[PDB]
Parts: sequence; C-alpha cells; structure tokens
Amino acid sequence: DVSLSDVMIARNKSSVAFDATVQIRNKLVEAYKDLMNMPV
Amino acid sequence: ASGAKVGADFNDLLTKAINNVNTLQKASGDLQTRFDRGDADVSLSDVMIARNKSSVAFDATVQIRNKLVEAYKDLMNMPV
Amino acid sequence: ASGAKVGADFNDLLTKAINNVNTLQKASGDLQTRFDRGDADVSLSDVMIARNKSSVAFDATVQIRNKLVEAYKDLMNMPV
Amino acid sequence: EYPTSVVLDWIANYFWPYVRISSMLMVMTVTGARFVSPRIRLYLGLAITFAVMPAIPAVPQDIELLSFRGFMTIAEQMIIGIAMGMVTQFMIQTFVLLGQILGMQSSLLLGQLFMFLTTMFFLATDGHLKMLQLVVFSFKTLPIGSGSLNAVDFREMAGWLGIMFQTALSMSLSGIIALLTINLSFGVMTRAAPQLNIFSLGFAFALMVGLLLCWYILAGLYSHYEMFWTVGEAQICRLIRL
Amino acid sequence: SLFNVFNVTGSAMSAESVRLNTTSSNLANADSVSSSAKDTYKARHAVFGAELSDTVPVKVMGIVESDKPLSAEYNPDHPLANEEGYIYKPNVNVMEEMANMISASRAYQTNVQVADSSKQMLLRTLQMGQ
Amino acid sequence: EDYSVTLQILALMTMLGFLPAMVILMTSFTRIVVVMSILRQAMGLQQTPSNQVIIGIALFLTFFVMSPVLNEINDKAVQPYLNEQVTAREAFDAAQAPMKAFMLKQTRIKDLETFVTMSGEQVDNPEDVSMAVLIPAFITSELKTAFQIGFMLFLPFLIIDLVVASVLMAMGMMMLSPMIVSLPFKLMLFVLVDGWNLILSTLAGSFA
Amino acid sequence: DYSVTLQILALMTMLGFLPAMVILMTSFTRIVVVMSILRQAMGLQQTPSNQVIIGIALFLTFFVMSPVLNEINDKAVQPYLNEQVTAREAFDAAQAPMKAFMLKQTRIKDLETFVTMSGEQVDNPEDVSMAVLIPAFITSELKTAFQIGFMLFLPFLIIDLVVASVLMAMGMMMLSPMIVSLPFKLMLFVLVDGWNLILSTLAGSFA
Amino acid sequence: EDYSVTLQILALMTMLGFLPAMVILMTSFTRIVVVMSILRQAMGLQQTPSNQVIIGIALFLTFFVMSPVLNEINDKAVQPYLNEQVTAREAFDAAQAPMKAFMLKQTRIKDLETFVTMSGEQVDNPEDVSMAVLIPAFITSELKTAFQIGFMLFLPFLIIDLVVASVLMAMGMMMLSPMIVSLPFKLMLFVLVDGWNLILSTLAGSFA
Amino acid sequence: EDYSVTLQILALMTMLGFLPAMVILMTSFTRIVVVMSILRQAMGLQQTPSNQVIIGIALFLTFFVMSPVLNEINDKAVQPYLNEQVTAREAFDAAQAPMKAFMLKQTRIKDLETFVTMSGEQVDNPEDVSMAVLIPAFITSELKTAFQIGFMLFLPFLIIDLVVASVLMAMGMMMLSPMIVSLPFKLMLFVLVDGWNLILSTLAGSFA
Amino acid sequence: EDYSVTLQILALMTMLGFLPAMVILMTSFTRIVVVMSILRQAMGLQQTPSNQVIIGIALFLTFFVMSPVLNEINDKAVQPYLNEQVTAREAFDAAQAPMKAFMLKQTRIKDLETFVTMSGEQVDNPEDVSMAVLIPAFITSELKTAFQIGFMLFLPFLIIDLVVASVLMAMGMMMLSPMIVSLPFKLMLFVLVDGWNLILSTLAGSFA
Amino acid sequence: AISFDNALGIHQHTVGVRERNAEVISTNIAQANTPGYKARGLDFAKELQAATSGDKLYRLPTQPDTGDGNTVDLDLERNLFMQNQIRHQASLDFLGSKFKNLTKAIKGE
Amino acid sequence: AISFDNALGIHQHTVGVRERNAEVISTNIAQANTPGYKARGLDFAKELQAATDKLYRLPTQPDTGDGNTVDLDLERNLFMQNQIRHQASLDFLGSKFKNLTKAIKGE
Amino acid sequence: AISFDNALGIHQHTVGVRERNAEVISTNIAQANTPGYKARGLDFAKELQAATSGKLYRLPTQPDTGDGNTVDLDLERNLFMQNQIRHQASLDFLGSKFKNLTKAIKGE
Amino acid sequence: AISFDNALGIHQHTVGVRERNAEVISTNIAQANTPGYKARGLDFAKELQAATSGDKLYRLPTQPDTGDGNTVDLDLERNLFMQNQIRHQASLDFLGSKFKNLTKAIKGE
Repeated sequence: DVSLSDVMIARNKSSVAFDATVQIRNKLVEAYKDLMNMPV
Repeated sequence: ASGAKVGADFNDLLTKAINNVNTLQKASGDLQTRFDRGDADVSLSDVMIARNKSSVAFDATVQIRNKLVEAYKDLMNMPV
Repeated sequence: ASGAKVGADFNDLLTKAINNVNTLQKASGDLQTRFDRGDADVSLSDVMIARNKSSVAFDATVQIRNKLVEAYKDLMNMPV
Repeated sequence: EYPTSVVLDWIANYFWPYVRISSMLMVMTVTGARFVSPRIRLYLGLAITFAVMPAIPAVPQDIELLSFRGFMTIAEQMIIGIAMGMVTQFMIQTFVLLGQILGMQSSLLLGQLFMFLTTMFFLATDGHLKMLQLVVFSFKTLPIGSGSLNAVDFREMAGWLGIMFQTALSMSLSGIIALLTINLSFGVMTRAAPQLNIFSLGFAFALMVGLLLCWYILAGLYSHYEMFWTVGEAQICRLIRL
Repeated sequence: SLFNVFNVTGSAMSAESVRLNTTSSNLANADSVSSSAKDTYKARHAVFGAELSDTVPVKVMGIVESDKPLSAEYNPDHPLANEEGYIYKPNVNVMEEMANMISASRAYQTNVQVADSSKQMLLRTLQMGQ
Repeated sequence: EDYSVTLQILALMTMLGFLPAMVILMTSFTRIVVVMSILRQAMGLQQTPSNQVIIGIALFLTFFVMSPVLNEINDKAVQPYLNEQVTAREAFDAAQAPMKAFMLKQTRIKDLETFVTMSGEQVDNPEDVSMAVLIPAFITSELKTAFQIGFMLFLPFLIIDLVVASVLMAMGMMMLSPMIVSLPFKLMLFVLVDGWNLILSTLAGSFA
Repeated sequence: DYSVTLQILALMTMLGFLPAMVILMTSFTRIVVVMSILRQAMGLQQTPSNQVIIGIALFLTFFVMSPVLNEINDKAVQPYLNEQVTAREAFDAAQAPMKAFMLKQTRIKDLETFVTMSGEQVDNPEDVSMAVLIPAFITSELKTAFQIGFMLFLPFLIIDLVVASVLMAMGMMMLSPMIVSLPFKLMLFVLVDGWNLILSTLAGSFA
Repeated sequence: EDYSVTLQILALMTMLGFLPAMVILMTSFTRIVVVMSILRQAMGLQQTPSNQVIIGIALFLTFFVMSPVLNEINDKAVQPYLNEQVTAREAFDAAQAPMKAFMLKQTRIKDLETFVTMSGEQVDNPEDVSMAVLIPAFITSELKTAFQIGFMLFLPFLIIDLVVASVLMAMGMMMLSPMIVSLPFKLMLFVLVDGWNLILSTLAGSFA
Repeated sequence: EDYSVTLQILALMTMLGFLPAMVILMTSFTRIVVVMSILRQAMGLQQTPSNQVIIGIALFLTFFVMSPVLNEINDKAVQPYLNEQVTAREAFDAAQAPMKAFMLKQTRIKDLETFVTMSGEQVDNPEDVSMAVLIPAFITSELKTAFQIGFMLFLPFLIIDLVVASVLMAMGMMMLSPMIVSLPFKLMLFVLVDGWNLILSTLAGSFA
Repeated sequence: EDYSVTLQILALMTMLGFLPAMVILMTSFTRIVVVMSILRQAMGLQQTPSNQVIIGIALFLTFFVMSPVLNEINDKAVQPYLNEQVTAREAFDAAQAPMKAFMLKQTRIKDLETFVTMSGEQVDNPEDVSMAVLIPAFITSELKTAFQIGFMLFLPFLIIDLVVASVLMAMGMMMLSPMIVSLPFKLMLFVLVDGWNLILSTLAGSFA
Repeated sequence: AISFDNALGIHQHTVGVRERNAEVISTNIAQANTPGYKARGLDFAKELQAATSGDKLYRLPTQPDTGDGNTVDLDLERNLFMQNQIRHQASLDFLGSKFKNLTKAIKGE
Repeated sequence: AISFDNALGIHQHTVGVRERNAEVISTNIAQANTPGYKARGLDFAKELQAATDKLYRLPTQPDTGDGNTVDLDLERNLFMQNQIRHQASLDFLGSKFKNLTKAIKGE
Repeated sequence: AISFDNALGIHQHTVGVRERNAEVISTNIAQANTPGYKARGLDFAKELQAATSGKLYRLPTQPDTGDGNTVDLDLERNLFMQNQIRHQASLDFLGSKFKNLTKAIKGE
Repeated sequence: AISFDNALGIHQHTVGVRERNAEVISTNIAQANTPGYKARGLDFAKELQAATSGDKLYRLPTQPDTGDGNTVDLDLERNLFMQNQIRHQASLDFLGSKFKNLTKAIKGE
C-alpha cells in the first residue's frame, strides 16, 4: 500500500523536522549560557 | 496515551521493514540458487525480478541507516 | 579474569582477523601471479574469485579501522 | 499508514520531553556542575528520557514539528526546566551566602566549605532523585502541549532573593550575635588602655573565634537544610502545579 | 507495493515465455503423425488474461488446442494409416508459427526494457533530498 | 511579495542568534541587573549572592514584567501568522510595534532628542521613530533610571553604617572597624522589613 | 535468521556506538568525574589536560572491567565464531555479563526511584530491565564520584583555610591566599603519592 | 578592465571577514569604548554597566557618528557602482577616500610622523599616506584622546572621594572605609548632572 | 609470514593518527609543558608567555631529548626494514624496544608496582611489562616529577611576594596591592638569574 | 634535481599553514606583544587597550620592522625565482638566509650556547647554526629582552603609586585605596609624555 | 507559514502521479498482446487535483485492430513512457531541492 | 556465521563446473572426426557433490565404422546452453560481492 | 618557477596540432573523388615546434588513374585512426596535468 | 618491504612482454605472403625472466611450404593473436588493481 516515494518523503520530512528542533534548542541554550556568563 | 506506545509503534515499524527486506533477500537467494543448480521450474525472468527487488530493498535499508546515524552524530554535537 | 589475560585474548582475536585478511590477500596474489606467468592449470574463475574476496576483506579492514580511529578520537576530544 | 506520521510522532514524543529534562539538568546543582563533561550529561538526559517514557503521556498531534507553534513549544519546555534548576541553585548559593556571612563576620573561601557540604547534603538526601521525580510528575500535571509558566510563577521565582537573606540570616543569627558580643566585649575590656588597641591583634582574635563559631554552625546546620528543602520543594511543586 | 511495475513486467516475461514454448512444440511436432486419428498432435496455444476488477497483471489461463481441422494426407503405405489410406497430421501452420515467434520475442524483450527502466526510477527516488 | 518559507526560516534563526542582545538592550533586563548590582554593592557582601542567581532572578523578573508586552505580541502577531491570516512581512511589523511602544514608555524626551539629532534624520512624532535610534535612547534612560533607584537603595544602608560608626566613636572605642558590627544590623533590617519584596514592588511596578 | 548482508550492516552500525557504550555502561564515567574534581581541587586549572585525563581513564576502565570483557568473550564472541550460537542469542549473551556488573554497582534507592518513574512492576532488584538500569547506573555513579571527589577536595581546602587565616593574621589582607596556597597544594598531593593513591582506591572501589 | 564578477565577490566576502577589524581599528568604536571603561572604573561600580551593554551603546554611537562618511561612500561609490557608471576598481577607491579623510581629521601629526619614518617611505603631504601607515597612526591617536577624556571625567569623582575621606578623618573615624560612603555621592553627582546623556553627546560631538 | 604491502601501508598510516597521543603520553612533552605552566603561574604575568609559545619551546625541547631514542629506532628498526633485513613485525618490535627503555628509565617503581597488581600479571623484573601497563605508570611518574620541579621554582618567587607584602605592612599601607608592586621584582629576578636558559637546561638534564 | 611544479606548490601551501607559527616565533610579534601586556599591567587598566587592538598594533609594527627582511627576501629569492634564474632549491635557501640573519642578530650567545650543547651538534661559529637550534634560542632571547623593557616602563607608574600611597598614609587615611587615586595620574603621565608614540618608536628602534 | 505543505509545493503530489502514470503505461505495454484488452489512459490534471485534496479514461486507437480487439499502440506507449520518466526525474529533482533548501536554512550551512 | 562460504552460496562452485563442461563439449566437437573416440559427458550433480563424473554418452544412432559417438547437433546445443548459463552464474556470483561491499562501506 | 608553460609542458600545444591534423586528413578523404586534388599532409614535428616557439604534399604510391587525384583512401583511414588514438592520449595527459595541479593547490 | 617491485609483482613486466608478443604475431600475419619469411615466435617464460632480472625464436611448420619458403600458418597466427590479446587485457586488470589497492590504502577510503 506504500511506495518508495512515501518512504523517501517520510524520511526527508523526519530529517528536516529533527534538524529544525535540534538547532532551535541549540540556539536557545546558547542564548541562555551567554546570559548566565555575564558580569553583574 | 503514553509515549511508550508511540515508541513501540515506531519500533514495530522498523522491525516490520527489516523483516520485509530480509524476506526479499532470502527469497532472492533461493531463486538464484534454484536456477543456478539447474532446476527447470525456475525462469531467468523471475530470478532477475527477485534480485532486482532485493537489491532495491537493501539499498533503502542502507539509506535509512545512514540517516539514523547522521542524526545521532548530529545529536551528540549539541550544547547541553 | 585478569587484565593481561583479556588483553592477550582480544589481541589474539584481533591478530586472527588480520592474519585471515593477510591469507586472503596472499592467496589472491598467488593465484594472479601463476595465471599471469602462463601456468596452464589455473582458471580465470579462481583468479577472479580470490581477488574479489581480498578486496572485500581489505575493504572491511579499512572500514573497521575508521570506526576504531573515529571512536578513539571521539573519546579523546570530548570536552572533559 | 503513511510513514510520516509514525516517525514524526516519536521525535515529537521524545525530544520535547527530553528538552524539559535536559534543561533542568544543565541548571541543576549536581548534573549542571563544571566537573562533569557535557557528553556524560547528554547521555544521562538521553537515558533518563528513554526510561521514563512510559510515564510520559502522548503529546498532542495538533502541533507540527516544523511550525512556529512547535518552535514555541521547545522554548517553553526549557523555561519549565530552568525553573526547577534555578531553585536548586538558590538553595546551594544560600548556603554559600551562609558561609560568606560567617566568614565576613569572622574577619575573613568559607562559602566553598559550605557549598561542598551542602552538595553532600543534596546527594545524601537523594535530592537529585527527588528532582527527577518532580520533572516526570511535571509531565503528568503540566502537559507539554497546553501549559507554560504564567506571570505569577515568574514573580514567585523572582522573590526568592528575599528568601535567601531571610533564611541565611535565620541560620546565622545565633552565631552572628555571638561574634558581635565577643568582639564588643573584647573592645570594651581592652578600651581601658588605648595603647594596645586591636588592629591586627584584633584580626587574629576575631578569626580564631569565627572559625570556632563555624564549628558550632556545622554542628546544627542539617536541621536548617531540612526546613529549607521543604520550602524549596513546595515552590517547585507550585511551578508544576502539583 | 514498492515494485508494482516489476510484478506486471515480470508477469509478461513469464506469459510470453509460455507462448514461445508452445510455438516450439508446435514446430517440433508439425510432422508427428503418431497413431489413431484423435490422439494426433494438435497445435497448442496459450490464452492470456487480464482481470480488471493501478496495474493489471497478465495471467496465462491454460493451453488450448487449435480448432483447425487436421491435415489429411493420402498414404496407403504408412502402417498407421486407415481404411482409405489416410494419415491425419497436426494442424500446425508454419507461417503463423513464424509470426508468433517474432511477436513473442519482441514483446518479451520490450518488457525487459520497461522493467529495467522501472528500476532506474526506483534508484533515483532513493536519491531524493541528496 | 510575502517572504518564502525558506527565507522566513532564515530570519527566524537570525533573531534567535541575536536573542541575548534583545534581552539586554530592548527588555527590562538592564535596569534590574544594575539595581540588583547596587544592592549587592551596598551591603558588605562583595560576591556573596554570586552572579548566577542575580541573572536568573533578573531573567524571571523580566519575563514577569514583559508578560503584558509578550502576550500583546503573541495575540497581535503570532496568532494571525499561525492561522495564516496575515503575511510574514506584516506579522513582523505587528510584533515590532509592541516592543517600540514599551521602549517609549521607559524613555525620556531629552534622550530621544539627543539621538534623533545625532542620527541626522527628520521626524516630528516620537511614535514613528526608527527602532535603531530608539534603542540607544532606551538604555541611556534605563541606566539613568537605575542609578536613581540604586541611589535611593544605597541611602538606608549608608544611614545604618554612619550611625554604627558614630556610636562606636562616641563610646570611645576608636579601634573597632564599623563594618563588622554594622553588617548584621544591615542584614537584620533588610530581613525584618522584607526588603526584597519592597524592591520588587518598586522595580516591577516602575515600568507600568 | 537475518541474511548475511543485513547482519554485516548490523555490526557495522553498532561499531560506531562503541563510545556510547563506554560512557554510560562501564567504569569510564566515575573515573573521569573524580579526575575532573581533583583537577579543580588544586590551583592548576588544565595542567593535567583533558587528553591525559581521558587516557588514564581508558587504561583504568580496561583493567578494572577486565572480568566483564572476559565473560563477554567466552560466552558471546567464542560461540558465535564457532557457529554454536546465532546473532540474537550471542548479542543477548553479551548483555548478561554487562547487566550484572551495572546492577551491582548502583544504589538501591536510585533503582527504586527509577522503577517508579518507569512505571513497570518488578518484584526483585535483579530482574530490572536494562532500559531503566542504564540511567540508574550513571545516576548512582555520579553520586559516588561526587562523594569520593569532594572528600579528596577537603585536604586541599584545609590548606587554603590555614594559609588564608595566617595571612589575615598579620594584616596582609591584600595578598591573595590562592597564589600562596598553590605551592603547598601541589606538595600535599605528591607527598601522599596522590596519583597512585586515588587510582588504587578507584580500582578497588568497583566490587 | 575591472575585476571579474567572481573576483569582485571574493573581495567583498574578504572585507566582511575583516569587519571586526575595521570597526575596532578604522572607526570611532575604540575611543568610545575606552572612555566608557575609564568612567566605569572611576566610580565605585566595578562592572555594573556590564561589558555587553557598554559595547552595545558604543556600536550605536559609532554608527551614528559615522553615518556622514557611510552616506558619502554610498553616494559616491555604491550607487554609481550599482548604476553601472564606475569601474569596480574606481568604486573601491571612491569608497576608501572618505574613510581616509575621516581618519585624518582625528589623527595627530606626531603619530603620522613616527609611522611614516617607521615605514621608511618618502611622502610629504599628509593626505596621500597609505592605509598601512594611517591605521596604526589613527588608532594610536584614538587611544591617547580617550585617555585625555577619561582623565577629564575622572577628576570630579576623585574630588568626591577625597572630600569624603577627609570629612571622615576629621571626625576621627579612620576605621570607616571611605569607598562605601563615597559611592552614593558618585551616583548622586552623575545623575543630577545628567551624565549618561551628557557623555554620549560629548563623545558624539568629539569626532569633528 | 610478512604482511602484504597493502596492510603494511595501512598499518603505519594508522600510526600517524595516534601520533598526537604518543607525544602527550610516551614522550617528554608532558613534563616540560607542566613545569613551564607552573613557572608561568609563579610569576605575576597570567598568560604573557602564551600557550602556543610554551608548546613551541616544548616541542623543540622534546625533539632534542628524544633524539637518541629516535636515532636508535632508525638505526635498529627503520634501516633494516628499508634494506629488507628484517620483516614488519621484527621492525615493529625493534622500534618499540628503545621507546620502552626510555619510559622505564624515567619512571617510579611504586608506580610500576601499582599498575602491575591492578592488571594482574606476573612480574619479576622491570623489563617484562607490556606497553599497555607501562604508559599509565610513566605519565603518573612524570606528573609527580613535574610537580616537584615546579615546587622548587615557585619558592623563590613566593619569598619575594612575602617580603614585599610584609614591607608594605611595615609602613602601614595595607590597601596597596602587593601583586602590582611585586611584578617588576619577580620579572627582574627571572632576568638577572637568566631563568629561560637554566630552567630549560634542567628540564633537559632531568631526563638524562 | 629541481622539484616538480606539483611539489613546489605543495611546499608553498605548507608554509601558509605554518604562517601563524612563524609570526609568533620568527618575527618581532612576540616581543611587542609582551611589552604592551606589561605596560598595560603597569597602568591601572587591565583590559582597556583591548587584546584585539594590541595584536592589531603588533601586526602593523611587525610589518614595518620586518620590511627590510621581507624586501631582501623579495629581491634575493622571489625575483630570481619568478624570472627562472634560480631553481626552487636555491630560491628557498636564498629566502632563508635573510630571515636567519635577522634572528641571529637579535639572539643571545648564551641562549645559542644552551641549545647547541642540548642539540649535540658540532658548531664552530654562531652564524651557521641550524634553523632548528636557532628558533628556540631566538624566542628565548626575545622573551628575556621583553621583560627588561617591561621593567623599564613599570617603574614610573610604580613610583607614582608609591608616592600617592605614602601621601594618603601621611594624612592618616589608611582605608582609602591608593589604586583609585593613582589611576588619573598614571594615565596623565602616559599622555603628556606621549606614551603611545614613545613606546612604539622604542620597540621598533629596539631591532636596530 | 513555515510548513511542509507551503514549502514543498505540488512537487510531492506530482511524484506520486508520475509513478501512477508509469504503472498505467507499463500495464498497457505488458497487455499489448492480450486480445480484447483496451488501452488505459490517465489524466494528469485530474489526478493531481485528486492527490492535492483527498473515471476510467480509454485511449482512442489511431487504426482499427486486426481482429483481436486490443487498442494498444505500442509505438505511442514507449514514447509516453519515455516522456513520463523524464518528467518524473525533474519532479524528484524539484522535490529533492525543496528539502535541501529547507535543511540549508534551518542550519545555515 | 558471516563467512564467504555462506555469503557466496554455491555460486562460487558453479562457475567452475560450467568451465569444465565447456571444455568437455569442446573436446567432443574437436574429436568428432577421429575414429574410436567415445563422446564424454559430464554429470552436473557429481560436481555438485564434489563442491559440497566424466561419463560416456550413449549414441542415438549407430556408428558408420568409425566408432565415434559424437553428435554435432547435440554438442552445439549443449555448448550454447552451457555458455548462457555460465554468464548467469557470473552475474549471480558477481552481485554477491557487489552487495557485500555495499553492506560494509554503507555507500 | 610555477607557471602553466612549465606545468602543462608541450601537452597544451600537442592537442591543438592533432586537431589540425584531423582537418588535413578529413579534407583529403572528402576530396578523394575530386580530380586534380593533391593529397596534403602535416609534419607533426615541425608544426609542434612552430606552436611551442611562436601543408606538404604526399607522394603517391601508385600513379593516379587519370583524374589527377593522388588521395590514397586506405592510407587516410589508417592515418586518421592513429591520429584519433594519440589525440585521446594527448587529452589524457593534458587533462591530468590540471587535475594534479588542482590537487596540489587544494591539498586533497 | 613497501616498494613498487614488491607491490606490483610481475604484472608490471608481463604487459610489456605481451605487447611484444602481439607485435611478433602481427608481423607474421602481415608478412604471410612474403616468400622466404620464417614465422617468428617469442618464448614467454624466457622473456619474462629476462625482464624480471636484467632474440625471437623460429616457429616450426606443421606442413611444408608450397615452394615460397614462407612458414607462416595464418590459421595458427590468428589463434595466438586472440589468446595474447585476452591475456594482455587480464594482465592490465591485474596491474591496474595493484595501483588502486595502494591508493585506497594510502588515502584510507
């Protein structure tokens, strides 16, 4: 019932979604770490 | 619903695909050796079809494996 | 269950695979040079089978080495 | 089925709970320490999320991984995690406050002595286990999809500076009075002859008594920590609405 | 599912293979008088079928003997003849067997190209996003 | 006309990279930290509160006071954009405006005049001045405002220290340092009046 | 069983997870943390360097965990090479020696906490799943490393307090005690033969 | 024969690579940053204004004071270049000329004299000197000018510090630290004089 | 049975991968860096000698002290291997023997005893331990030796710091920082004693 | 004999990789870098000149002071090389000689003597020592020479600090920190003496 | 915005239709010799519309059949199969570049 | 497991047997005219057993005094069949390494 | 020194000359039937030297049949075949010069 | 032991020898009709040994010449040229793999 097009699209969508959430998590954490390491 | 059900559903999807790829590889192997040993009930067309599907099926397996490893290697290089 | 005992055991396991690869390459080279020199009792199939085995064996040796070297670099370059 | 739904849901059902767990660890007292490498901490967050996965309810499927709403979800998972982490930092640094006020009053690094011992209190009382139990409970009573820290939670967390001074003064009030009365007694008793004065001679006398009083402080510090942890734990449950 | 074209092209390869085997038997038994007049060999032909209830596979539904009358020959010398000295021979027509040989071989090799080109499309699909 | 999905993602990641700047240059983070810096400096403790908890409390305080403006951005900009009601260009402008309004509520007219003349541009309404010129005027007002609050916070601790020094000198003991005696009194009076709660009311409510 | 082509792909993939297995299953975690804590104890910040710290841990985690590798070899590697066992059974035969080592090197309280969090009903400690044992192992090993490391910190904190109070006794309030304490911090570690004392106890700490 | 498009892009990407160097050496960023640094150390506050805020203020100030030269580059080197009116080599020269002129207005002849002799080139007019010689001369002049302004702003805070110490010593309370009591007056003077707006205006007006 | 040429190329190309590990573990690079790192901390300057210059001098020093072992490797293993006198394994063993002699010469017994017991192998003479158990024992010995050398070099600078701090307290100026008023004398002592030559000479001498 | 074109490119591309190493070891970059750090330490400001500016001035100055060497490299090596008058072998040797001559002129005999005995080579005259034995000796002498120049600059600021500390102590205020009071005068001394021109000219003139 | 639909476009539905068309064309080629079989055609516009949100077309023969009844013109089927494969390759390139650009923006690489 | 014997199957031996079979057929065609030569046939199952012989072919027609039992019609057909099957065995055994190399390299 | 004249060698000029030789042979084959046409050759050694530092007649093996044409068609085919083989080798040598040159400037 | 002689084996010499044999066979085919020309043959074992560690023979006729003195059996010469061409290609495949195996060991890929 499934084809290689659906599998490849599912693989690409998962890769893009996973890459999106990792980078945004990385950006926010780097923003948090920058704020913590500042001279009060 | 819990998160384990989604994880188990994802695990069964991977297991089903691996079994399907393994089934094709074993099916191709039998048809290859049946025609190679000299059995007259096996057609060269069916053998070539069998090994064409197994080769494509395994190539799909390689692509998914590389993406999983690349995602994990991407994951381990993250601020934490 | 001593450090020297297991160190020797894995060394024996590791040197066995290296010797197995070396055996395939020497056998492949020996078959090639006998056929190439003009020996009549050497078939091209035996030459081609052996050299295909050596290529696969050496390819595995390089790939396994890359995994070990990358694994070593991962543990040494980690931000302790 | 279309394989997109299966793969996307697991990533959404794993990373989003992991983000809250990981964010709490990086701000936590022990797991967020400078001694541990990020890789060990990263594996710990990965292992904890995988193990506690059955207790985590399924995230809503309405929010997409690649959408601005999903982007907001990642941010608000961190804010919950940092909230728990900052509470743990508040307690330990309050003991660091307790160490330095005694050291300052001792005519004098003493915060590190209290910081190390308070870290031992955190580990010995299984404080790390309780925090991990708190964050998994947060998944139940504070679902990932709908829910985030409100304005009242920010104000309650911003009001912990007064909690620091009140708790630090409460622990040291008996000792600080002792430090003052002996120094005042030493001053008045030696005030008869202005030739002696104190200066550096007063420095030596003050520091010897101050170290001795810190010996008394460590004798009854555990009871104060137990009361302090109850106040902090209640605040954490208030954040997760438990 | 992932190889629907292969099942159809491959079915044609198996279907057209049977038609060539049937043609070979008809030409190899064009002069086999055998015995009697009802056990005599008759030209056989495969029947192709397509069940259209996407892709419609081709299925061989059995071998069917031709309805052409047997070729009668006057030969009151063959011991297997009859009262009037007639030996009935298979109703195999060489011209129609040659045409079937041409049609079967070309159609069989045409499906090879389609099946071979179908694999290329599958291989290119794996390269999506790379 | 509207930005493509690829370009909108690029803009989103860019603002995340500049996120620390937006906190310390556009929000209320600068005023809170400076005021809390004075409070630590006023008392005898030098590094005792430590830098980590001050920033963490400041971050939570900012999220408290920026909650009205952040919610206004959420409603006006994020909600139409998520529902695909408006394009990306106008949604970005709809998010920029509440930040501009908040910065105007915390700035002074004199500060704006200095920078608008400094930029060498022409304008007649403060409401439509470019955010590039509003930012330096905003923080300049924030630093001046924070010094005012810090000066008021420094006075009671100076009052306590001077009284203790005068008492010790009047009793004749010209040999004892006032700092050691005054420190518990400053801390005790900081606790029994619940000083931080009062500072929260005069700091969080100072923006309005 | 899986085809030859697939089972080659399986071992090749997990060959790249070898660093992952080391960090969260063997004794690499405890030693590195104790090494890192002791490095911060002395005034030197990165004098031992990260690479040397890791290199010592890798040698230690091989000597100490040598009994684990022996059992895995003779119970999983050897039967598989003799065709006496299949792929899945050999992999399971390797988990048991490593699961036993991890189970005995954890704290009951941590396992009790994790089984509650995992939501699985297990009556006895020795039957817990590996999915919940791995996080329980590292969590307990972190507590052990912190408790061991900070006790090593105490003698070096004693020197700091002694020298700082002595300097403050003479009114030299501006002289930083850390630079004065640094020569004596190094001497304490070398007089007690620290680099041999900590490693001997760390090796003997495991079981 | 202007540079090919591929080389023109390669040159522009290289200039963006040296963008921090251009700002910190060829612009007004250094002088503003140093003067702010001296002022911060002049008061009792060690790092209360924080480093990111100081650089953030300086970046906006250095952009405003260099808007005239930035516009002159645009009006003489960018727009003719985009309108296909000047050779790319000519446009690069047209952009460099206003930058060189601005750096010469804020440099000292002694700095040029020592670097020209150091480079060992026979040049007489102080307008056709190489950028290799002009940049070190300019940054040297900016450091010296910043010290002069820093000393100017330091004196009033020194006056307050001496007065407070003298008054405390008059009462015989020598044990009391003058710094803790001096700081609120330092904040007091700087805020009723409108220091933040004043200093940034003077720094803006200094570059002329 | 000698290995094939392809394996031998693959075998010694792997040695290049582990080359940094050999320098930091099996060579003299560890002690020299540590001693100069402690020496830098002994003087007032924090990072004036810089890490790269410290490593650069260490690389030259470790090359000069390991020349006899490198020459022995070439004259016992490399030359017979290039001249087809010995096989690959014999060449590998012939290269390792001088390296093992160097590590065993500069190690401690107790450190060897500690590691042989933990590994669990029979030992009757020092020259029977595998390289797997000699490497961790050697680096531990070097760190202890490096700390002892660093302690000696630290003492003369500690004496100066105590003298200059005590003298300032003799006049009664406690607020004046001893560190600033001691740096010129710490640097001068390192000059007229010519530290950069004898200290490197001792490091070279200590290995032989 | 002559290296092939492919090998000549490989060697040249290799030297670009080691270009940072040659700057901090074989040029005047290190001494100028060290002196400014000591000069910055002498004044009260510890990060006011800023690392980027100091390295930027060091890069400009090392370009000016190495120009006679670079021009000799261009004339002796590159011009015969580009005109095919010398081979690749001769060009590289002809380029090395002026660089070796520069390092030999700024080195010390004892430093050369120390490494010559360490390298175990038979050297008759200093002007023919190997490059591997000169680079560690040259950087050693530069560090020692840098300390001597730094001590010269440290004294005038130290005298001001001592003078102001004693004056404050005479008036009885033993709690006022001399560092705050001394800082304006430390800056002024560097200004009216024209320090940023005097120091750099001496550093450039120290290689002649 | 910022969604996979708005980002991929119609290049995800087009690929499925092109594979559907190849299945139809290959069926006609295989069933060319079957008597009585009628050639099957596919409407791309209708199929793409159905795919985006979610009947039998027969091909008119150019010449009469020789009696069998099969209306498959194998000359046309090969030409259409060749065209379908080219346009399918373009669609994969179009769709593949959509994911590459999305990954490029979310990572800045 | 994971050994060349199992990875290659029996395709490693079939190529050799098809070469031996081709040699025998070549001998039969060459020796067709030499009298007294008896046609030699190779039994496929025998070399199958030898992997995990050289028989005589009984004529369908009598000789003509030569005693030679070689039918050139049969030999040509048997040589054509063996050559076609030999190429298929090369394709089967060749793809065994191509799949094996792709599994190891992952590309 | 590093320059293309020293890096490419003569292979930059040899490729061009053999292309000219292809034209010369091609115009001989076309004019095989044209009477009065004399087959012309190209001296590779002389042409290469001219290109590096900067149309002879072929003698008939047999008399012409009477038209006046001295094109020996079988010789032209043999010469064209050899010229095409060496032209491919010249491309192989010259092309490899750039690829090895790129590998040096890139380091991999 | 790492040297080109050890790595390339005898395949670096066999290619040149089989090229020489092809020239000797080709000149026999070309000179088939020249009377007085004796067919020449090259011994492979001798030529390979001479090449390894640093003069073509005469081929005896199976039948007498028909009066021209030429002993070239053009039927035999074609067979030897075909065999030498196949063995020449096989040596090229052997020698070509020797360099490729060295390159992948050096580059690690």
